[PDB]
Amino acid sequence: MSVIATQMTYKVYMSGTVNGHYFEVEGDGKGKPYEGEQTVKLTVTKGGPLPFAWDILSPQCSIPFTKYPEDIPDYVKQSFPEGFTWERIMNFEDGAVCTVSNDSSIQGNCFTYHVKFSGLNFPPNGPVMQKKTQGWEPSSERLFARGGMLIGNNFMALKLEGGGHYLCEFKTTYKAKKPVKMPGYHYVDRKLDVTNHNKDYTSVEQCEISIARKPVVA
Amino acid sequence: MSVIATQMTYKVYMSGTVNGHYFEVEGDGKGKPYEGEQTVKLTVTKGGPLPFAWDILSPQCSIPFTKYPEDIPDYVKQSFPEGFTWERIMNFEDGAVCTVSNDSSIQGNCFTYHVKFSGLNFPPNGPVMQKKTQGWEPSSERLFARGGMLIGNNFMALKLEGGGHYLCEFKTTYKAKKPVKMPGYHYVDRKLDVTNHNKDYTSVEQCEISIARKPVVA
Amino acid sequence: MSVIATQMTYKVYMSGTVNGHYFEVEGDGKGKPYEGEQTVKLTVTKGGPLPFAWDILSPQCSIPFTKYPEDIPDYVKQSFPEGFTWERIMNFEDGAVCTVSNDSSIQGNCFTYHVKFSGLNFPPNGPVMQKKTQGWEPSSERLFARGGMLIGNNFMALKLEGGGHYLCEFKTTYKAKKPVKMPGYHYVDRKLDVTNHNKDYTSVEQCEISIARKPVVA
Amino acid sequence: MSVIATQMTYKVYMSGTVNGHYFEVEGDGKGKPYEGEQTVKLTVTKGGPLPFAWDILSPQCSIPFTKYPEDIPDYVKQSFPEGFTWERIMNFEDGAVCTVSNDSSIQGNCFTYHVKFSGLNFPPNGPVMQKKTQGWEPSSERLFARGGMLIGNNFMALKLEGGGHYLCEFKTTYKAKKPVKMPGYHYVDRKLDVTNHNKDYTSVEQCEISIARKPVVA
Repeated sequence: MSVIATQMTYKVYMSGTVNGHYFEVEGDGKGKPYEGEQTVKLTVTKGGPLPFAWDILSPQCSIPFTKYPEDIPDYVKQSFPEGFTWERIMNFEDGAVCTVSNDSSIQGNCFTYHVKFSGLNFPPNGPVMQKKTQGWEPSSERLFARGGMLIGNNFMALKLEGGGHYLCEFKTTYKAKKPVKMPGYHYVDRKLDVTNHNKDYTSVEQCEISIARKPVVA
Repeated sequence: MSVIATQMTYKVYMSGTVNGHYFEVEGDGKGKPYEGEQTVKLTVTKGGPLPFAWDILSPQCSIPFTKYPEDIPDYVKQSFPEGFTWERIMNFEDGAVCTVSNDSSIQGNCFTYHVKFSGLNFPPNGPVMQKKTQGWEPSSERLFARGGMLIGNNFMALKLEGGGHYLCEFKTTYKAKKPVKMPGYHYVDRKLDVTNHNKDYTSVEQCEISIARKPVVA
Repeated sequence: MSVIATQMTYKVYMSGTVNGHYFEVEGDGKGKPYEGEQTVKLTVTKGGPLPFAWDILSPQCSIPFTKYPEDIPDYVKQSFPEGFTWERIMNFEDGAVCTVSNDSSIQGNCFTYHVKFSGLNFPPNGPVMQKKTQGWEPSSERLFARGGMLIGNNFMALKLEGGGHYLCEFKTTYKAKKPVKMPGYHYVDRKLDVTNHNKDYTSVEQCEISIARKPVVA
Repeated sequence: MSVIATQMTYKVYMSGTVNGHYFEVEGDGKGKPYEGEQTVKLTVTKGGPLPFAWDILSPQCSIPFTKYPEDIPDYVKQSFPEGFTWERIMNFEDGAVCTVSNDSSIQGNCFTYHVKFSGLNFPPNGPVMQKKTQGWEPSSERLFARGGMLIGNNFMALKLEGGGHYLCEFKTTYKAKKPVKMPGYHYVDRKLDVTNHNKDYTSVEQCEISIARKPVVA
C-alpha cells in the first residue's frame, strides 16, 4: 500500500440528464481498497425527487476499491497518484442508452470522482421511468488489455417488480493517465446493493463488494 | 404561418463532453422555416480549441426549418408555441457512441435550443480525435410515428482525408410537448455544409437545406 | 448492353431455416434490368406451409434489375458474365436476426440465384411467427464503395395488422467476382409488393421497382 | 437421471456457409454429463480444406454435458428424452455475424446434434479468413429464464497470432421441447481447447469442461 492506504474515503460529484431531466448528486464514500469492500452515501442535491429509478445511477458512484490477487496486475491502482478516467456505454434492452464518464483523482487519503451522466430513450411506461426496478443482480465483468487501456464488458440485469429481469449491457473503458503494467485476461465479480434510502430516494446508501479473479474453469 | 414566421432567427446554447473533454458552444442562426433553408454561426465559448473534429457537433446545432409539403403533417412546427425536445443516439463504426438531447422553445421571432452533448469511446488514433473528417455526406432520414413521437433513423457518413468514409448511425426521437397530428411514413433529405471556419474551428459557419418527401418509388 | 439483355428471366433456388424450421423455395422471374422493373413467382417446394410471415423471405428473391443512371457506375451489372455474390444481415427490432447469402450467375438470357437463408430468435408471439405483417414499406438503400465491394444499408419497416410498424435494419454487402468501376456515394429507392398469393402462401407472386439516384438535396 | 447416463456418446451433423463457402462436418463425441467433461472428434466431410479459422466452428460442436449443482435446475438435462433446440447469434467486433441453429435429440446412450451454420461479413484480410486465431479464451455465460426459455449471454474472445484478442459476443437461446423447472440467475464457465488436429484442420479433436455456478460474489 504505497499511494493508496488500507482505509480510504472518497467524494462523488455527479451531474447529468435522464430523458432531459437535469440532476446533481453528491456522495461520501469509504472502504478498504485491498479488500474490495466499499460503502457510499448519496444525496440528490439538485433536480430531486428524481422521476426515474435510482438503480441506473447506482453503478456510477469506484474502481480503486477492487480486491486484486497478487498475480494479476491492478490497472487502476497503478494509475495513481496521476489517476485515471473511465468511459461507459450502457445499452438497455428496451432501447435506452446511457453514456457515462468519470475522472478519478487522489488527494492524500481521499479519492475524488467527477461523473457526467447522459441517459435517454427510456420508454415513458418502461421500468426505469415507472420505477419498477429492484436492484442489480450480482455481476461478472470480462476484462482485457488493449492499446494501454483496460476494457470491461458486463452482462448486467435489473430485477423487476413482480418478477423477471430488465437487461443492460455495460462497456467500460479504463484509461490510466500514465503507462502501467497491463493485466492478462480476467474477471471482476461484483455485488452492489442499496442498503438504505429515504422515501423519495433523495438520500441513498450503497454497499459494493468487488473481487478480481482469473477464469474459474481453466 | 401560425406561431412561426416566414423568417426566423435562433440561438443555440450547447455544452457537453467528448472523451471527458468539456466544452461550451454558443450559436446565432437564421433561416426560412417553410423553405427548409438555414444558416448558423458557432463560437466555442469554453474548452476551445477542441481536440476533436467539429463535424460531430455540426448536426446538433434545428428541425423547425424543414420544408414540409402540405400533404405531409409537420410534427415539429405543429408542436409550437409549446415546443418540443429531441433525443439522439449516434453510433460510429469504430465504437464511439454519443447521446444528445435538445430542448426547443419559441419567443416571438426567435427559437432557443438548449443542447447537451455526451460523446465517448472515440479511438485516440481515429478520424475524430485526429481531425481527419471533411464534412457529412448529404443524408436521408427515415421518419415514422410511434406513441405520439416522431422517430428518425439515418445512415450518416463522414468524408475522410485521403478518401473513404467514416460511418455513423443516427437515431433521433422527436417529442412534442402537446399532442399533434401524426405524419405517415416519410423522409427528410438534408445537405449540411460548413461554409466558413477559422483554423482551429473555434468559429464556424454552417448551412443546411432540409426537405421532407414521400418515398421516391411508391 | 453487353451480356445483359433488355428483357431477361431468372431462377431462384432458396433454402434455409427460420427458428429451426427448414424450407425450400423455387422461383421464376422476369424483368427489364435497365428499367429497374421485375416480377417473380415463388413456390414453397419443401417445408410448407411455412409457420412464419412470407415477408421476411420476399427481399431475398435480384440486384441486376436496378435502373442506374448513366453517370452512376452499375456495380452489379459490370460484374457479369463472371457475376457476384451478396451477403445480408437483417436485424429486427424485437431481437430477431437473419443472415442471408446469395450467388448470382448468368447463362444466356437467364440469371440464376442460389440463396441460403438463416433466421432465428423470432419471438413465438411476435408479428413474424403470428403472420401479422402486411408488406414492406418502400425503401431507400444508402450505398457506398469500400474495399472493392459495394455496401448497402437500409432502414426497412414492415406494416402491421392493426397499424404500426415492425422495424428491420438491412446491411447488404455486394461482392463482384472481378474488379469493376466503383460508384460514388448514392441511393437505390425500392418498392416491393406481394401482388398475388394463395391462402397459405405456398405460392407467391412479387413485383419490384428499383431505381438508383444521387442524393436528392445536394 | 433415468434418461441421461453418467457416460454418454454423441454424433454431430453440421452443415453451413462461411462467406458463401459451403461445408459439412461430422463428429463423434463422448463425455460425462454430470461431470461437465467431454471430448469430440470432427471430420470435414465436404468443402474441405476450409479457407477459414476452425475456431468459429468449435463452439457449435453440446450443452447436456454441463456440470450442474443440485440446487440449480438443469434446464437442458430436464428437456430429455423429448430434447431441446438452441439458436445462437455471434457478433464479431469487425462486423462479422453468424447465426447457428441446433436440434438435440437422444437415442438410448447417444445424443444427436443437427447444426446449421451461417457466417458472413468476415473481412478477407481479417483473422478468420487469414487463419490467425489461436483458440478461445475460457468463458463465462450469463444465464437467466424468460418465457420458458433459457437465455445465455457470453463475452467471448479469440486469441491472436502475435498477441491481442479478437472479440465475439454470443447470445444463445435454449428451447426445451416440453415445460421444465426454470433455474434462477446463474453462470456457466467453460474451457474449450483444440487438443489434436491434422495439417489442414480437416480432422480436429476438441476438449470442453463446463461447470454451472451461482454468482461468485453474492
